[PDB]
Amino acid sequence: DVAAKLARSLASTLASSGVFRAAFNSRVSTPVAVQLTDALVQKIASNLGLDYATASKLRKASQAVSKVRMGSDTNAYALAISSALAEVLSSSGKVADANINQIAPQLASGIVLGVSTTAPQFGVDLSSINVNLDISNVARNMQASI
Repeated sequence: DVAAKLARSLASTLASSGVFRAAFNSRVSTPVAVQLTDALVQKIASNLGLDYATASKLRKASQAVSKVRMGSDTNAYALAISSALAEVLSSSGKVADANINQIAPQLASGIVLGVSTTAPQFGVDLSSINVNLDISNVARNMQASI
């Protein structure tokens, strides 16, 4: 399915992002990871211009993150978030084979930007990362993943 392809490629791309790895890793506590994901899905909806109903379903990513055990690696969080988002977007008619190559990098870029605009609310320091460059790299990393 498109959802499986989208989830797998997005997860690999997120795990390659310096911003994403700084926020989601073996040290983040679950309450923080969930609250960060809550804030993040609001940015995803704005960064992708999603309608109100689909936007409401994005919170499934927060529920998925809540089930990840603390101490799990970046890729565990990437997979939890990506599977939830891919399922929502496919089941809501926002992605198909005809446009997955467009949606996938747009979604990954919107997530990296969203994390960069929310992680400092939880004390995550991104000062050592060029966020502009990390977003710039999403396309090449997605090519590698997809």
